[PDB]
Formats: sequence, structure tokens, C-alpha cells
Amino acid sequence: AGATLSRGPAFPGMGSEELRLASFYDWPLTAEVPPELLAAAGFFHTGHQDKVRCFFCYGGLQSWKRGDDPWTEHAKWFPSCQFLLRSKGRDFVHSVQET
Ligand SMILES: [Zn+2]
Repeated sequence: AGATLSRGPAFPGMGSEELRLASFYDWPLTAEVPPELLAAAGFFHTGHQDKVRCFFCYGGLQSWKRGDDPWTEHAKWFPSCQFLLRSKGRDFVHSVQET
């Protein structure tokens, strides 16, 4: 039994946090979450509003709000993302999924 998750990042170039940060150069004024937290959690900015995607799983999120936790949102929506699991561990993800 079992297909395996592919090991290739959706967008390998955006694999660098520093590079991910650059993408937030036009992260909007009305946006409510800081790019540092976003880039750290693997997201980079696309489009001109508040859409982001994870460089690894390509999970796409928008409508960011004051207090929203990027790492948490990550585990909420894309539990199997290998970047999320290497960075935060099995327990953290399981913890967010179970609530
Ligand atoms: Zn991801």
C-alpha cells in the first residue's frame, strides 16, 4: 500500500527565506500580518493583494488578519507539507489538526 509524497518543492527558487522576504516588497498597507512571520513559515507573496503560496506545498492563502498565525494556518490547511513538518515537527501539526 501507499503512494509517496513527492520530495520536490513546488517552487525551489523561493526556497530561500531571504528571497521569500523580497517578494513582500509590496505587501499591502491594509494587510495585517508581518512579512517576516509569513516568509519564515515558507510563504512568498504573489499577485498584488494579500495572496501567498508556500514555496514547498504551494498551499495558497489570503484574507490575512491581525493575530493570524502563519505557521498555524500552514498546519491547518496543508498538514502534509514537508517544509512545515521539518520546521515545526509531527506533534505541532497533529496538535493543530486535532482542534
Ligand atoms: Zn507548505
